[PDB]
Amino acid sequence: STDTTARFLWHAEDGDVLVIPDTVDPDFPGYVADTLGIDGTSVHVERTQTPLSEAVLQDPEFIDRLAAHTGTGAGWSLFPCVSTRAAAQLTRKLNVAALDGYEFAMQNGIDLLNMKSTFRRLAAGLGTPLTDGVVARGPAEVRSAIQELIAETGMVIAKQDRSGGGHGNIGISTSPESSFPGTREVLAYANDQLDTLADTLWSQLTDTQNQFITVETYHRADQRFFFEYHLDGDRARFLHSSILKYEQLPESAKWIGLDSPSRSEFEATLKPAEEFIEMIRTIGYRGYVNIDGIVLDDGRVFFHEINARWSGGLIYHTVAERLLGHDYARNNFFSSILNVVPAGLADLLRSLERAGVRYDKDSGEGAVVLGCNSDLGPGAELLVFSKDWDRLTAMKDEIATTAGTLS
Amino acid sequence: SSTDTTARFLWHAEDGDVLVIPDTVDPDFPGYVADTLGIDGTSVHVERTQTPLSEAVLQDPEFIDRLAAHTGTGAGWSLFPCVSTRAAAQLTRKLNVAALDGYEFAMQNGIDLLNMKSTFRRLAAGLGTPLTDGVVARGPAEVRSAIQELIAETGMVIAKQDRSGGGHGNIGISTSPESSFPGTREVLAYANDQLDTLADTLWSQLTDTQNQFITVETYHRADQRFFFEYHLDGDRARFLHSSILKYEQLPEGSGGSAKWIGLDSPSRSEFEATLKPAEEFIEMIRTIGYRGYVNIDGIVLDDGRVFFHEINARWSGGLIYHTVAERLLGHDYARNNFFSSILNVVPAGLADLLRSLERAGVRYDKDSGEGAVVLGCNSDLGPGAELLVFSKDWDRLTAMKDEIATTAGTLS
Ligand SMILES: Nc1ncnc2c1ncn2[C@@H]1O[C@H](COP(=O)(O)OP(=O)(O)NP(=O)(O)O)[C@@H](O)[C@H]1O
Ligand SMILES: Nc1ncnc2c1ncn2[C@@H]1O[C@H](COP(=O)(O)OP(=O)(O)NP(=O)(O)O)[C@@H](O)[C@H]1O
Ligand SMILES: Nc1ncnc2c1ncn2[C@@H]1O[C@H](COP(=O)(O)O)[C@@H](O)[C@H]1O
Repeated sequence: STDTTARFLWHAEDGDVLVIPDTVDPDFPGYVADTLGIDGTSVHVERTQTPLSEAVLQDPEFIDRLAAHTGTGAGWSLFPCVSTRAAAQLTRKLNVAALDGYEFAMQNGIDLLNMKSTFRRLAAGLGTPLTDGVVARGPAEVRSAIQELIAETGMVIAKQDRSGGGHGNIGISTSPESSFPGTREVLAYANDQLDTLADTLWSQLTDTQNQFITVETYHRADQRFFFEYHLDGDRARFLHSSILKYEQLPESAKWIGLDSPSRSEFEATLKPAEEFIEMIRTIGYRGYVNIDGIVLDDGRVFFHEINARWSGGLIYHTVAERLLGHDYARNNFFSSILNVVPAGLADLLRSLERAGVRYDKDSGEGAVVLGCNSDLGPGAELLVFSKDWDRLTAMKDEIATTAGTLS
Repeated sequence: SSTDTTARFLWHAEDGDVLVIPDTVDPDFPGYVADTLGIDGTSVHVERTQTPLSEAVLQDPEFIDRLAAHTGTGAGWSLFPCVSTRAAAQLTRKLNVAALDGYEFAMQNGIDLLNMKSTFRRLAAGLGTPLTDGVVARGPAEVRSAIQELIAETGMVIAKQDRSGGGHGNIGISTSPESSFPGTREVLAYANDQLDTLADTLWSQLTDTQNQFITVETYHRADQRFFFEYHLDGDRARFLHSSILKYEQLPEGSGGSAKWIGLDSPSRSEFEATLKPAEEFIEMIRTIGYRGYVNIDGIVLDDGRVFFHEINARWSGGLIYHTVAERLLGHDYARNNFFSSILNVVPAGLADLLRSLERAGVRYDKDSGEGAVVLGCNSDLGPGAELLVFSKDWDRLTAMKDEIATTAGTLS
């Protein structure tokens, strides 16, 4: 059915392999490879019918599947989303390019990072800015932390320690007309019931491996942004910045898309995030990492986490650079729609044509398909380009009109 | 009415200080220390708590008030905590005492993220710090394949609790009895046909709710078992001392574990391959932001290889040794001096213990800066009473030691 993984096909060059647990719209590779201007027939897709997990990566059936392509391993490398211990061993076993930071990974190092607990710890000691927070160690400590952090704003967040996308986050409100981007539920504050309120907070966001909870002052932000980086033994190249776009608030806020150069890239954001990033470079992580953060109306800057993995808009950025150019951000803007009424790639391309906004190499304007049927923003996932923000906004509203969204 | 293991830290005391102990001090022991030290004894007080120094007590309103009574308005005062927990940092605030350096780091129990064995394997492996082959084991099957792969090189694997200390969480695995395992509690023979339950025996006993990691490593025989202690501030990571870790000598018996019995300081393990890597590792943890005392353990191989085992963001053991050394012989004491502790003297009343040294001819002579001093009269630090011996000469100091063992007996 779904093709939420097909999107990573845009990372592809001649000779490459993609691995998906999903399906591909039969047309989606040729289309992607025609757009990317590469030899479709020189590009492979190896499907599993079960999720892409550690067990798979260790599984030699799985392993020899890849060894068919890599054969000797010479001139082959692995391009993992999460530089896991199995992923390193997979480079070991295939005789493939050694993973960078191999040893950090072999000690499951990339899993200390990708904890919200580790983040605050690291950012307190370093001085990187943080909302007032507590790394909760149990329901008792969860109860106190809300009794204090509720007061500045009337708003508080509770994050499961290992999690992504805003999925392990519950908010705490003193006002039903407060909206919480990056939460799942939102529960109302209640002085007379907080022992019970931290209970439901404990049981829902802790398990056997995760016994730390974070609880922060939630702040209403004027800019919800993040920065994605690439790391090696020499440097951390700043890759890009984007905007976490939310909605579901009419008078809780679900994620809906990403937007191109963030309107948030000054020193007070770049410099503290860059310093933190390098310290992580120092402790060993080799690869892509991104740092979430906000900017407030008054001006205070805050950071939430690093995820040592593909930001999830890395694909957006790759696409832009492969279509528009290394420096694309200077004169271009991209933006992403989800919940587009899904359909065949053919039926998708026609509405984009019927709307007048299909990607068009001449202008550098228009939209491309990253999935006809995905779960991430359940719908078809599009990416749209424009030298002009206002044009981009019209083009999207057309794709609404012509192709159809779901509410 | 029991152990005085806490009483050793009276030797940090200066004028007007307060030491907090859950313990029992020989009622003569304070005055002996201040005396030997030269402090105004009636200035230093000792506040006995009837419970361990738990986070709840640091937060106990009566405990803090009883601390306020001495701290006054905080002005002049600082906290001198072994472990900069969160409750520690919060104490300095409600007593108006000077802020704990690294406050925010502490406020996030950073200290606790450090101090995990798994953490150390991770950071060092990322940094480059020499490690022994090993694995952060997420479960018992992992433990199985680790013991299976890691047993060969030396025939000895070690297995440790993620958050523990004093060699209490380390379980040895041996393919031969006649294995000496410094830094472990028990040693188990590795059979092939019982590597199954081996692995789940270790898993079940070295984990709990809050710990789902077990460290598994190649255990090496070693020319020297050392560590280096540092002090940390915003400006500099500060080298304090190096020290030799002394473990029990087993009569080549089918027992494996060698208990820890003492500490020799001006160590013979300070060169390029131990210092500089350790240096690099310690600076980064200053980058991440720990503030205070920390130490890094390590071994040097018969063939000259080096490996580091862990850091502890807290007082090492030998910090009181080093301290007292500084206070009695001076800052740059390691140039011309040596010291060595003892853990297993027959415990005794202070007067008697002081008789023995005199009888042995080695009670610390202020005039010559030579001889021994009591650190506790009945401590459970390993064995029993703890003493610390000084000399400008290595052989003389040893000769003083067995004099003491002859004179005051030992619990071996
Ligand atoms: N776990 C511990 N065991 C024993 N003593 C401890 C422990 N943790 C802290 N202490 C003692 O607690 C005291 C902390 O010092 P504190 O109570 O703040 O006043 P002070 O520093 O001694 N006096 P001053 O700094 O000169 O004004 C020191 O005596 C430490 O030795
Ligand atoms: N893999 C190993 N190979 C060889 N010797 C080891 C190994 N691991 C530990 N040791 C030795 O055993 C001791 C055990 O201490 P360690 O492994 O650092 O944990 P620990 O008990 O927490 N140390 P500490 O808290 O300072 O008492 C070390 O000081 C070394 O002497
Ligand atoms: N833990 C994971 N989370 C998300 N995607 C994953 C994960 N593991 C594997 N994948 C998929 O497998 C590829 C990268 O593998 P990995 O490095 O294990 O994330 C991408 O196609 C991902 O969609």
